[PDB]
Amino acid sequence: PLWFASKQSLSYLDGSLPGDYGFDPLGLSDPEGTGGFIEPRWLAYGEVINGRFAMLGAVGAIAPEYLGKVGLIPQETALAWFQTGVIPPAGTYNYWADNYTLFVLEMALMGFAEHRRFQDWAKPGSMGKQYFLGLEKGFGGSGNPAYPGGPFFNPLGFGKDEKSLKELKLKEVKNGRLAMLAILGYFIQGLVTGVGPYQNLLDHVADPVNNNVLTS
Amino acid sequence: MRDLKTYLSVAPVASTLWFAALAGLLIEINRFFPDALTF
Amino acid sequence: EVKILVDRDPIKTSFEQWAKPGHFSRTIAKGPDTTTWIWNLHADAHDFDSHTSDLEEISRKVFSAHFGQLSIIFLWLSGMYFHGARFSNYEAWLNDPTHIRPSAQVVWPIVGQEILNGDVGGGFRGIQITSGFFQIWRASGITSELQLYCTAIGALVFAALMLFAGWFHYHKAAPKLVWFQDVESMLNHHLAGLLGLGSLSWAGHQIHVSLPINQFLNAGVDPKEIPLPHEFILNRDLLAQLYPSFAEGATPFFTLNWSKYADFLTFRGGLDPLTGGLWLTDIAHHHLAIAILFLIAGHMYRTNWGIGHGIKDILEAHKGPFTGQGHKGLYEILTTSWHAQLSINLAMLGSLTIIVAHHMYAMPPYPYLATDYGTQLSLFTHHMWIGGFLIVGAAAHAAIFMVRDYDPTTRYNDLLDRVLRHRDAIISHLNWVCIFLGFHSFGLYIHNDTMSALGRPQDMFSDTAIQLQPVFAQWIQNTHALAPGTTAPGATTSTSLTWGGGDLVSVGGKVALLPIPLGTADFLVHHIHAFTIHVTVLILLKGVLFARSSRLIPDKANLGFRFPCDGPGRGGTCQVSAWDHVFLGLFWMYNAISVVIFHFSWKMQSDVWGSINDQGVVTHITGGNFAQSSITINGWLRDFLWAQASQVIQSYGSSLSAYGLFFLGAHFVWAFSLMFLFSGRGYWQELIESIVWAHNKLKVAPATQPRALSIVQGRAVGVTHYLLGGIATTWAFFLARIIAVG
Amino acid sequence: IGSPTNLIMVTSTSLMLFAGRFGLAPSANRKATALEARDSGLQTGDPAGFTLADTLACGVVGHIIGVGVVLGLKNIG
Amino acid sequence: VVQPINGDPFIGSLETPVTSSPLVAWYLSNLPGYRTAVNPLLRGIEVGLAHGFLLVGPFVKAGPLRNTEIAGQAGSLAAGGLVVILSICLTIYGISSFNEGDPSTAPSLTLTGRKKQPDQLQTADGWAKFTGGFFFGGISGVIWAFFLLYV
Ligand code: CLA
Ligand code: CLA
Ligand code: CLA
Ligand code: CLA
Ligand code: CLA
Ligand SMILES: CC1=C(/C=C/C(C)=C/C=C/C(C)=C/C=C/C=C(C)/C=C/C=C(C)/C=C/C2=C(C)CCCC2(C)C)C(C)(C)CCC1
Ligand SMILES: CC1=C(/C=C/C(C)=C/C=C/C(C)=C/C=C/C=C(C)/C=C/C=C(C)/C=C/C2=C(C)CCCC2(C)C)C(C)(C)CCC1
Ligand SMILES: CC1=C(C/C=C(\C)CCC[C@H](C)CCC[C@H](C)CCCC(C)C)C(=O)c2ccccc2C1=O
Ligand code: SF4
Repeated sequence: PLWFASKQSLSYLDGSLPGDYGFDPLGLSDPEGTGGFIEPRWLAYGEVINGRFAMLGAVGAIAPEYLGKVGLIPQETALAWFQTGVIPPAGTYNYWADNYTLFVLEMALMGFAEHRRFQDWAKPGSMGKQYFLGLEKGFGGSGNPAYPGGPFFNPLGFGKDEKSLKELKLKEVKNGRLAMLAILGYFIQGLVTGVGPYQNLLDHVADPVNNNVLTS
Repeated sequence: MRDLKTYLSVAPVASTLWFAALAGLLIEINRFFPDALTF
Repeated sequence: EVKILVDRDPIKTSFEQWAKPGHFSRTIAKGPDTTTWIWNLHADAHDFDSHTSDLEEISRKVFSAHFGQLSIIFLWLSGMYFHGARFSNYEAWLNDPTHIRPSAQVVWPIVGQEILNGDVGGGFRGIQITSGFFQIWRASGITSELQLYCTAIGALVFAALMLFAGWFHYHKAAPKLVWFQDVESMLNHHLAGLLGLGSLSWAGHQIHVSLPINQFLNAGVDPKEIPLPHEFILNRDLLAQLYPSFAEGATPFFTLNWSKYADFLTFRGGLDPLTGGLWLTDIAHHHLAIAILFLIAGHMYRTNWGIGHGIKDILEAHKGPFTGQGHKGLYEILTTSWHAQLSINLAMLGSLTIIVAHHMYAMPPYPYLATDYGTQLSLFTHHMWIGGFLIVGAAAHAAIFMVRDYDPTTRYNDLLDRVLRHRDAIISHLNWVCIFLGFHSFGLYIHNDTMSALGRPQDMFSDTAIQLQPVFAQWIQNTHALAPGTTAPGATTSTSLTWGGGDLVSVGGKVALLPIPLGTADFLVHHIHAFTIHVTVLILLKGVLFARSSRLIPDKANLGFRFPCDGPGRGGTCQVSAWDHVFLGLFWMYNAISVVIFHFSWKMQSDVWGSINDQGVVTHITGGNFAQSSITINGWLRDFLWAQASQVIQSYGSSLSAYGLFFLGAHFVWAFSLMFLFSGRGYWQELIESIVWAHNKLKVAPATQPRALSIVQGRAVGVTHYLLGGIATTWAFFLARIIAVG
Repeated sequence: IGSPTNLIMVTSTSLMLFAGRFGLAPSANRKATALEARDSGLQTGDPAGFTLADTLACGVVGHIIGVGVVLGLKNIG
Repeated sequence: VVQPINGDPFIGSLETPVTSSPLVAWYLSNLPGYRTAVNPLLRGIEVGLAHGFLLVGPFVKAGPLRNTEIAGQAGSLAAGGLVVILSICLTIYGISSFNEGDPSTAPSLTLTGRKKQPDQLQTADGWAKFTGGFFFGGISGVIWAFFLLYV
């Protein structure tokens, strides 16, 4: 199946790509004259990495909003995405640390993980080489930078054979794409309605005629 | 690094550093001992 | 198939070539035998043509060099915002702009130089600035040094980003040639992208920050008590109380009830009478409409789809009986010659800057700008010079295109060929009209001076004698004044108070703008402008049309663009090169712009600027003396130069004394330039021989053998010091005068 | 609906989309000179050579005509 | 439209709607100076008539007496004075240019290339008679304007 494909995008998207619908109306992954970050191997990785974070975000940016309205987490910890301290002028909350001190711990912890991850893309055999609390036994990657697996990233043994992994990669990709559109949805709905995403889902059921994108 | 040290020695670069150092020296002598007309 | 095409790691990043002066040039790279090497190294540094003949590799150099320039500008803006934040009286100036003098530079106490820290008000001591940054920051709603500090950090970041991109797009990902040649994509992305999304996004700031904050400033509330800009975004009711159109939000926009926004989007015209600048509601409505025009204009040319033109089609379709094939072949020329592109862009960018000079004085776009006579005289003069320099640059690269890129066998064009086929008819016609202009403009002054000297003021070209009234300009003035009620019904008042009619606007007892009268004197000085501009075009256009050949030098194009001459034969051939025409055109550009800015300074001080009374008795700075004085050369000598030079020559002992020193210094540099322009390198090389002998006698001769400057360098050095000394003299003369009396 | 301007906008939008779906205005597979057929390359689920960019083109121009007419009528009567 | 002059693309000129158009070529071939086979004396009389008549205007109306009652007489004398000096320029131009035996230095060919007799205006006597007509014509043309304007 081809989603608005062209007879020049089909020249390089050979189907051997998890989620290869042939969609490329601007010829971005064209292997002719690549360089920088506009590169075929790198763009697939960026699609996956952005897809994985969006899946965590699309759920997490609406989980306290959903769990709170029911009454499952305390009403003083259940928040909309844009009012947790991420955007102080829109909303703050007194965590165990300052809103800026937390970000230092974030970039410190996210640094180690995202730095080591980049070395398996650059030097695949690395990360398992230099000592690291013995944890380097499960940091050798797999020859695939985007699918390292091992005891840390595939501890249960999914993608057991060929027909299972490509069916798993194909579903893993399409979910991130919708979650990315969901992340995109939460953003514009926030600035135009001023209310949370799950509430926007509510008022479109309580009154679909008068609660719409055209009313705002 | 040795290429950089060669460039840092090129006429214009060595001149600004030399004259910058000179200007700082003359300015500070004039801040410490201003308005000297005799000597 | 317009696509991103880039080569990976073309040039290795290494200090190896930093250690090798002149590496870019095969001749220069071998090292100096003589001092002439030192100068050619610099003269050829940016002549990317002479480094490499590959058009792709030339384009990559100009691309990253552009990033270099953008880096420099951002760093320049970083310092401007940083000094406003750290060394200024901007916060004090917001409370009293009619009295406090903008200052954003403070000199350290050394060798007595503290005297340049002047008593400018606001409990501050510093140099009075005329760049106008304060009027900008106010119109942007900037209210504290904290906001300037953050703008300075952002400018510094953008400076690093631009520098990184330059190294990135030359050493890591360098675009291929065909990427640069996609002129359709570029035009679309600049119209819609740069011009369109720039004017739209700036309109957003004007709406949500600049309009509301200036309403509090103009109402009188203290800037420390004005709500921070983000509060007009977090809380719409703050906006709605100033403009009730925001109450309905973005709904009236989509329902085509645009007339609901008529309280913050207007078409008033004239000047905000309590601030002296254009209405900030007219300005915001300007950027709104302007942004729409560019977003749609960026859809004109064809790219990766069907709609749009190929620019080649539009060119190849325009041609007449007098022209033949017309614009065919121009698309190959303007996609293969960087100098042809640079000639047009310099021509238009220069012309546009001169317009910015006029429009910004007659329609002051910043609050409290019109009454800062020092800032406004500086802005008009600054942009005249910038404009005139860029224009003269157009002729050089037009001339450079004819020597290096013009090729009738590969890239023919019948329009260019048709002009080359009658260049003698063009240049002789421009020669005659210049002679006509000169006699019937400057000669009238000489008539007046001679008549006035003989005791015969009835025979002068004067408003009180033989009158030369500029009927056509007078007519246009009276037309625009009647436009708001008639031909422009939506307009409340005229676009400018200059438009001969209306009334007057004052700020703090100082006149901002009134109707500018145009009489006999304005007739004379306007025909001086037409004369001087014509001679500038005569020299420059002649230089490009005979850049390849002439009856005197049939193979001139083989001698290059920049060469001293072809020897004393043929009666003498000094300065036949197109480069020498640019050398001569700079002097005439200097001449023309000098009397333009003199025309501006005298008119404004005489008929516009001044102080208004309690009852409306205006006292102009020089009291209307322009009409009877500016019609003789003696009037400019006596009533303009001799009288207005008072301030600069008595500036010693006061904070304006640095203008005193620059006045004398620029006179010196100007006189020093004449040594180069009047002499010749043969004299100097022989002189140096005797000097070299003396060094040899003491075993102190350099192995880099001293040479006189080349013939061309002598000329370049001459015109450079001539322009620097000349212009700097007027700079020191203008600023001392206008800061002391404005 | 809520307004008669709704009638003017959908008219110009539908009429302009009409002028490009089959003909009487330049499409993405039909450039003009003073209409020469061509091919674009962006396939569609619309079998008339009517492309995705073409719906945006007429959709934008249909609004430019309409808004100019709507505000022209609104500023008169 | 724009052709090479007389079909020769290597002569230093062009043939344009200004140089050679049916109306241009007619009016220029009808001026007294391009009447190549007519008497040069009668050419100069028409030339002097037209110019001396024209010269009365600027002298009278702009001279140092333009706003007085002595205006018409002075600028007319100044107009005739300008004719006197111009007649000396025309005379010395001929004494220097043409000798008492030289043939006409005028073109002996036509636009189509046939041989005609050159304009004897370009000779010593042909010039002497032309400038003699200008002087007589210029003086009477000054008087004729002086006659119509202030009599
Ligand atoms: C006018 C200046 C200019 C131009 C014409 C280009 C042109 C190009 N760059 Mg480049 N670049 C620039 C400035 C410029 N750059 C600057 C300032 C930087 C420093 C940050 C870089 C860093 C850079 C890198 C690291 C890379 C390029 C690449 C490219 C190529 C493909 C770009 C593309 O569409 O990717 C798609 C573009 C994106 C995915 C970016 C979309 C989102 C970003 C953030 C754009 C937002 C910018 C926006 C105008 C700012 C608004 C701010 C406002 C809202 C407050 C192309 C030749 C790429 C390349 O080599 O291709 C072969 C590449 O890898 N550039
Ligand atoms: C166009 C930009 C510009 C200009 C013309 C100035 C000009 C000035 N600034 Mg300013 N400034 C700017 C940008 C600018 N600034 C920016 C962007 C910042 C923010 C980072 C500042 C922050 C700043 C501060 C904090 C201060 C000034 C001060 C001053 C004044 C004295 C400076 C002095 O003597 O330095 C001393 C001279 C030197 C340091 C030069 C040393 C000579 C070396 C040898 C040259 C090195 C050359 C080398 C080869 C190239 C190095 C490049 C490298 C940067 C990568 C002077 C009027 C001072 C002032 O106003 O005091 C009242 C002051 O205290 N500025
Ligand atoms: C440290 C980083 C670095 C290094 C090692 C190199 C190394 C090299 N580059 Mg590269 N480059 C870099 C950063 C770097 N580049 C950046 C940031 C850019 C963007 C502008 C470029 C753009 C670039 C281009 C466009 C070209 C190179 C070229 C070169 C080669 C020789 C250049 C040379 O002689 O430089 C020594 C040059 C200088 C020290 C000049 C100083 C540069 C700045 C911008 C001057 C600004 C001064 C400013 C005007 C103030 C002065 C005025 C006032 C004092 C009066 C060499 C392989 C050239 C090459 O390979 O061609 C054969 C070439 O054409 N590079
Ligand atoms: C965007 C504008 C632009 C650009 C990109 C260029 C680019 C170029 N020009 Mg051009 N030009 C321009 C504007 C521009 N010009 C204008 C406005 C004029 C009119 C003045 C000219 C006149 C001109 C001539 C006459 C010539 C060029 C040449 C060149 C080429 C070589 C430049 C070089 O290596 O110089 C290296 C740069 C220098 C050696 C700098 C010299 C120092 C300057 C002259 C003094 C500056 C004084 C300063 C403002 C005050 C500080 C004083 C203080 C230090 C005390 C290059 C393609 C040359 C060529 O042959 O092209 C192939 C050439 O002969 N141009
Ligand atoms: C004040 C000094 C001065 C003067 C008067 C001139 C005059 C002239 N320059 Mg010149 N020039 C100068 C400085 C000067 N230049 C300098 C310093 C440079 C170096 C950059 C140049 C470089 C330069 C170039 C490169 C060009 C000129 C051109 C011209 C001519 C312009 C056409 C014109 O107005 O003719 C009319 C003449 C005048 C207005 C001069 C005054 C005439 C008086 C007032 C009338 C006298 C009436 C009568 C004769 C009385 C005398 C009687 C007596 C015999 C008894 C003109 C002859 C251009 C040219 O030839 O174009 C045709 C041209 O291309 N000049
Ligand atoms: C001053 C300065 C600075 C700053 C700047 C800034 C601050 C900026 C900002 C900017 C911004 C912040 C911007 C924004 C932008 C935006 C935009 C541009 C948007 C657009 C939009 C659109 C285009 C729309 C669309 C649409 C339509 C049309 C319809 C409906 C739908 C929608 C809405 C989607 C710096 C530091 C650099 C430097 C120095 C100086
Ligand atoms: C396919 C199909 C169909 C159809 C569909 C429809 C009917 C639709 C339509 C379509 C559409 C519905 C489209 C439209 C579009 C639109 C657009 C695309 C728009 C745009 C706009 C804009 C862009 C605007 C902007 C602007 C301007 C221009 C001016 C100024 C102002 C503003 C900003 C507003 C049917 C069902 C039959 C069947 C099946 C198939
Ligand atoms: C005066 C001048 C001379 C001589 C002036 C030249 C030689 C300039 C000398 C420039 C510098 C001062 C030479 C020394 C440069 C060294 C870098 C100085 C090193 C010493 C330290 C202080 C840096 C000629 O070359 C001539 C050229 C053709 C037309 C007329 C002119 C012109 O009139
Ligand atoms: S004087 Fe100088 S420029 Fe003039 S010809 Fe002789 S050498 Fe060449």
